[PDB]
Amino acid sequence: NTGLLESQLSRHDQMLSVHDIRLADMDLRFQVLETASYNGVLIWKIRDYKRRKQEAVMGKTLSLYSQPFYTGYFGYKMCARVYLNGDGMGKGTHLSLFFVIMRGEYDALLPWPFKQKVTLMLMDQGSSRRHLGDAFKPDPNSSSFKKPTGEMNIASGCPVFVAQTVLENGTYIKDDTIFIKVIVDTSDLPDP
Amino acid sequence: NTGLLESQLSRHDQMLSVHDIRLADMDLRFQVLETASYNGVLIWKIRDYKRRKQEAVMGKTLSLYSQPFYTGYFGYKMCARVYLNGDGMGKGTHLSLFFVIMRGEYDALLPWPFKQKVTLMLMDQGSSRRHLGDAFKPDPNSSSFKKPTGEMNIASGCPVFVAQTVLENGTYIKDDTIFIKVIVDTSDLPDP
Amino acid sequence: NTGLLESQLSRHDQMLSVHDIRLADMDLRFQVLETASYNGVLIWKIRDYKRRKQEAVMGKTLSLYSQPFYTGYFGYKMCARVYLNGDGMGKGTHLSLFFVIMRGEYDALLPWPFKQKVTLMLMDQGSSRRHLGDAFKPDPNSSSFKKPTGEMNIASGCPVFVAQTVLENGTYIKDDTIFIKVIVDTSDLPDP
Amino acid sequence: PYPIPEEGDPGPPGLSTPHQEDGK
Amino acid sequence: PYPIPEEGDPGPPGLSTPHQEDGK
Amino acid sequence: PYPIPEEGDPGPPGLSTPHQEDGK
Repeated sequence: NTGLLESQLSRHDQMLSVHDIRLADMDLRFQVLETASYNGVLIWKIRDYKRRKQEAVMGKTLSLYSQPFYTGYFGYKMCARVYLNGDGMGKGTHLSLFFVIMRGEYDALLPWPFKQKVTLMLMDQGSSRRHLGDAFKPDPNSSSFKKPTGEMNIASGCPVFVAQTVLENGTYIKDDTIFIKVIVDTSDLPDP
Repeated sequence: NTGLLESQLSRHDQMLSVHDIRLADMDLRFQVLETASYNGVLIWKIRDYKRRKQEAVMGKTLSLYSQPFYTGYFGYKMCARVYLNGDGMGKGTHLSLFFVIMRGEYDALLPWPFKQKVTLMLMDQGSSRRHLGDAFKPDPNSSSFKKPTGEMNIASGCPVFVAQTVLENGTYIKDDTIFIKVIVDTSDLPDP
Repeated sequence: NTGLLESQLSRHDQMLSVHDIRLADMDLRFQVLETASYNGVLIWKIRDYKRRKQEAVMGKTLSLYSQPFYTGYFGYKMCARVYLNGDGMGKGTHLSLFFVIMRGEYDALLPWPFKQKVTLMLMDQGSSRRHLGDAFKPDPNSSSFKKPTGEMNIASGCPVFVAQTVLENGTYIKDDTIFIKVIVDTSDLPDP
Repeated sequence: PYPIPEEGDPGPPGLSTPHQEDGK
Repeated sequence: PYPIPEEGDPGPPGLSTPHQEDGK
Repeated sequence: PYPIPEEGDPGPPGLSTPHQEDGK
């Protein structure tokens, strides 16, 4: 009979859930544009290590990324990727870490491939700051810093980095949390 | 009878569309505060040239603007305005380009009228970077850089710029897209 | 009977108001991340002085704060707090002003307690810029700049500042509006 | 070489001056 | 000339010190 | 001392080279 009354109801419910998705996406899509960094440095924050830990040694989760931080309002768009448990040459062994270039909107004008320092380093919120770190150079030959195709290329990085136990049994993890710092260049990079 | 049931329904539908507007405005209102530039430079991005083209030679659309980019967190708020087909002295002739000052919230403390360089220039994503450009000085006399009244003043700019064919038949347009760059000063502008 | 029809309706109405709250919070939560300042300076804007005035001399409202402005993408998170009518040593007397440190997400790595200049000063949009101001040093002893516990510590500041009448009867207030400027350091502060 | 012309929004021909010559 | 007083949030008179003299 | 290895996303063993030695 009044079958219309539900017809509308039903119409109202999805359009409704729609917003509960949009209004939702605008949630995570509020940190990026809030944890954003345009100078070249950046701090990837990670709470819930133990949890993050397991999910990784497990299989469900194992490949975290980070706030797309750029090297200046209209420049490169790079990012990091942690592997708590570790992969490639250290899956079980210990924590691995990588740098990475996404695809940008201004990314077109930029000179390719990449070529800038990157002191990605694990901090240390202990009381002495003896936080492990390291940087390298983008090698044109090996495909990983050349002008982007998809949205993010072969996350290049220095596998073996902070080793499990040394990281787990130390002064690096605090309140089940740790901070990472990648250091890209910029100078030897003609500003806009 | 149950005429209330629709009364509510109807009440639910507009309040509903309301959000589909708010949640919507917060969409475009997410690029500005995402393509924002506070150093003085800025990149106005434009995809869909052909489309943009026509609509302009047609009449529907002919007066694009850009991400309000400022000269420092609490400074001037300027912007650009492209005229694909062109106006004033080149309506048919060729592409025209302009700079422009909006009204800001901190815009009050600022010294008026305006007086800063502006190398607004058409880039070139070809393979040689021979991208046309040019700058000038704000002339107090002629009204266009004096403390704002409305929300944006008489968009001043250098009409004749990149000429149709030279732009259409070259290495400036790519993937039906082109990038523009206005260059304001700042130095000779007492930072906060 | 059709008691379900309202059951859904009712279900639709709160979930509905929910968004009218979320979509709402995302409103104020759009200025912060829009009036944001990461260099060390910042402009706290205040319209509706007269109104702001009363509510304060009244009791309803008397303790305004400001856009959490930081000293660099992943640094300290400080803020200001105006007391139009005034408190502590000048409740009735005249306008008081304070600086303040909130709790940050990167706030952990930071060195404590605080120790940076702060020329918080009342501007002057008159025609001569004779705007009162002043700065001091963070004293470790007295608890107010030491690594944060809650979300914002004992708002420290220089009570007696711009005096009522001098402020009310001058060239500092315009269009029932005034601008405040706190000046933190940064140099003697090892950048990331 | 000379710049600084003005907004050509259809209508007013100028206070008896407006123009711009280039494209050369 | 001297600064650095403190939050006057109604209540506690200070650990036996608080104040501020100026406005002159 | 040497860096610049590569993404270990499970699968391809490398074009006949990939690895990394450290953690020491």
